[PDB]
Amino acid sequence: PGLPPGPLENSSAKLVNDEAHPWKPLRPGDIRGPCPGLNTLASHGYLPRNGVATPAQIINAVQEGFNFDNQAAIFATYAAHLVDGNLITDLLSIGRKTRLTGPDPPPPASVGGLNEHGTFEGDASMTRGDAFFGNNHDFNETLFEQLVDYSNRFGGGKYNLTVAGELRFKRIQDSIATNPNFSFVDFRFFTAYAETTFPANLFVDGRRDDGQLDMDAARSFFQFSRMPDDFFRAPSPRSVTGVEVVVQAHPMQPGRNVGKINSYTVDPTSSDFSTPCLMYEKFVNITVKSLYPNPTVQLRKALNTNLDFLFQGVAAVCTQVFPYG
Ligand code: HEM
Ligand SMILES: *[C@@H]1O[C@H](CO)[C@@H](O)[C@H](O)[C@H]1NC(C)=O
Ligand SMILES: *[C@@H]1O[C@H](CO)[C@@H](O)[C@H](O)[C@H]1NC(C)=O
Ligand SMILES: *[C@@H]1O[C@H](CO)[C@@H](O)[C@H](O)[C@H]1NC(C)=O
Ligand SMILES: [Mg+2]
Repeated sequence: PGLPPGPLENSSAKLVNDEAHPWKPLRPGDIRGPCPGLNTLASHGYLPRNGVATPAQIINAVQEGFNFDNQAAIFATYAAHLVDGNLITDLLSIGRKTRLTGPDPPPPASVGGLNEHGTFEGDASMTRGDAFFGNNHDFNETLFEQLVDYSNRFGGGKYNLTVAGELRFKRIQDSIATNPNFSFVDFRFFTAYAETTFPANLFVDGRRDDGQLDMDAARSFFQFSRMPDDFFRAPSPRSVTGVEVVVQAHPMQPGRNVGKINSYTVDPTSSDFSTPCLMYEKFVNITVKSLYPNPTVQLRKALNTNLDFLFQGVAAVCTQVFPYG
């Protein structure tokens, strides 16, 4: 494993849809997944265009192409790699499971790519459906039209944090009413709120950086993995700034439906925004450990290295935990 890249030496706004990074359509076999950010980076060649990359490639791409901040890039990338990537080959698919990540570790590890439900990906996504409905990764036109509708009703036609606050809650209520397996606890509880800020913070041209995303740009990223022509990245590093506005609109407790629709039951063992270090500890002690309960020597070494890297991204002042000693 390579060391996590450091922050950008020069984090100014600049043209990122440039001659060295043209958009190209998918070739047969090219993988795209539930993340429009990574999808766009792959479709512009900031990441390998086949959608399989190393963690260091992913961190460099999100920083260079979008100005995602270093700590957020490290946390998200190593969390995804630990639960969805191949720790021996250092490869992660940004979408479906593929033999391109190499020989698989033993069960119960899945190495299922970012499409794997319940590890990183989860319910109440904005433009992707819940896994229970058949497809947790492809762009959904009905769901995007609802994002456009909420942008028209709360953002004057643009997506901003006010729209994020309303749409986030709508998608939660929709999942409670229709997905008997809806889960909204721990890691997904955090990412569901965080990801609603990214279109306002990172898909808005950095020469404006006004938090107002137009629907042409929104469709370009969410559906076609394509930067607008002449797109300038954000003018400074960021990730979740403004997530407080989304939470404040409709504060929620972590929980899940319990096998039936309209059965949302709070989980008092879940972490929440008052316990960010618990989210990290449960991710390592329960999610990662459940995939790798008794690893052999080479896997244990790779796990420990990637867990050290994950810890570098932990933003709360937290204590590191060591599931393999
Ligand atoms: C740094 C590494 C990253 C990783 C590992 C990652 C991974 C993911 C995954 C697995 C999802 C699916 C969560 C869900 O079920 O909705 C997701 C969603 C999302 N990501 Fe990323 N991502 C990263 C960076 C970024 C960046 C840099 C951007 C923007 C420039 C971005 C924008 C988004 C958005 C907007 C969503 C929500 C999609 C939706 O709900 O319709 N991500 N990401
Ligand atoms: C998209 O989402 C809508 C609304 O949840 C759902 O009815 C539909 O089956 C999904 N799939 C496609 C391919 O549109
Ligand atoms: C979103 O846009 C609406 C309409 O322009 C505005 O009232 C609201 O303050 C905006 N929210 C932001 C910028 O967070
Ligand atoms: C995680 O495991 C460590 C021991 O490795 C323990 O000290 C810590 O309390 C655990 N955290 C949880 C279960 O949240
Ligand atoms: Mg999802």
